[PDB]
Amino acid sequence: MDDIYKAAVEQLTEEQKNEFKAAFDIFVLGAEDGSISTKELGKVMRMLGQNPTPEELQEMIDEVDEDGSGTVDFDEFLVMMVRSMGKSEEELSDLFRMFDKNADGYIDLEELKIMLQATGETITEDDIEELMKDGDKNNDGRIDYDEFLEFMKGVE
Amino acid sequence: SKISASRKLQLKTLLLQIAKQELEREAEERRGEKGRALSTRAQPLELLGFAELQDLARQLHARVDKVDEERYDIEAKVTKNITEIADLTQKIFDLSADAMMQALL
Amino acid sequence: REKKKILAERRKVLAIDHLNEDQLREKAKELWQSIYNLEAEKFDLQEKFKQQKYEINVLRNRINDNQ
Ligand SMILES: [Ca+2]
Ligand SMILES: [Ca+2]
Ligand SMILES: [Ca+2]
Repeated sequence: MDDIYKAAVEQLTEEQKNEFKAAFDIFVLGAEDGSISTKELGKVMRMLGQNPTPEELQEMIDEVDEDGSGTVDFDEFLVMMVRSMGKSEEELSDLFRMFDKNADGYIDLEELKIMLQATGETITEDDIEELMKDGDKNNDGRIDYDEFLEFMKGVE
Repeated sequence: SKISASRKLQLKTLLLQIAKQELEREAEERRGEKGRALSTRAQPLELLGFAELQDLARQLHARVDKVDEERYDIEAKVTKNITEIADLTQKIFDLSADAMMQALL
Repeated sequence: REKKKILAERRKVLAIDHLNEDQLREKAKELWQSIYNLEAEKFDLQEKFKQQKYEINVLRNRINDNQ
């Protein structure tokens, strides 16, 4: 569900990346390292309608802490603001068969490659490279049923 | 990454856009496959001699008792398969933001 | 000369071999819709059975791949 959030960060209007960048410089009014820590997140959560626990505070930052600093900088803050603005596992199974054309129980490359060429869009060689290994998270060459779910989480 | 993560999402969103189409039409090659096989099996009636018409209703009366028995022994295979799926599925199973911008700007 | 056979083939006598021809003309139809509805249920019970062979074939792969 991660690389579905960088797609909202990539498509934020710069008229939105002003309001968030502004609301971030306020968010950090008082921080040394210039970034949201537990102190600055304590404030705007309880002074918004909560009272979160400091061991649970670090669990909202460490979800976007792609830096391990315990601090949510700006680029880590939009990833926080997109997690707060899918498709059912029963529906992705009836769709899992339309991929599996040979009806084996997997989705080897030539079954993914053909579903891609049917999209009407223009397909490249590098698109099918990253995508096949976005699902084949063990490089067996196929996307079993469990993988096809963690693959398509939240895909509208 | 060799491509943007918004094209990767644009492509993911486009595969499922035709998989429901490839299913909404698979459920139409099947809606017809029914009606076609529902005129080979249950050929519609057409009318007879008051007496030698009765030997047809008795053939229909026992046709049903044959059909609903054919329909049972396939049901008890569908039923026994549903029992096995849950027996299989249970095994494998064992293995804010908008409120912030308003209070900051 | 079976007890279950003599009585089974007797549900016809009691149900048809007894009355009108215009009751018959309006009964052989009702005795045919009952069949079309029964061979429709059999059709969907077949397509559903084919589908379960796939769910199990897939599930039979998952229980192994995840071992
Ligand atoms: Ca960080
Ligand atoms: Ca396959
Ligand atoms: Ca795999």
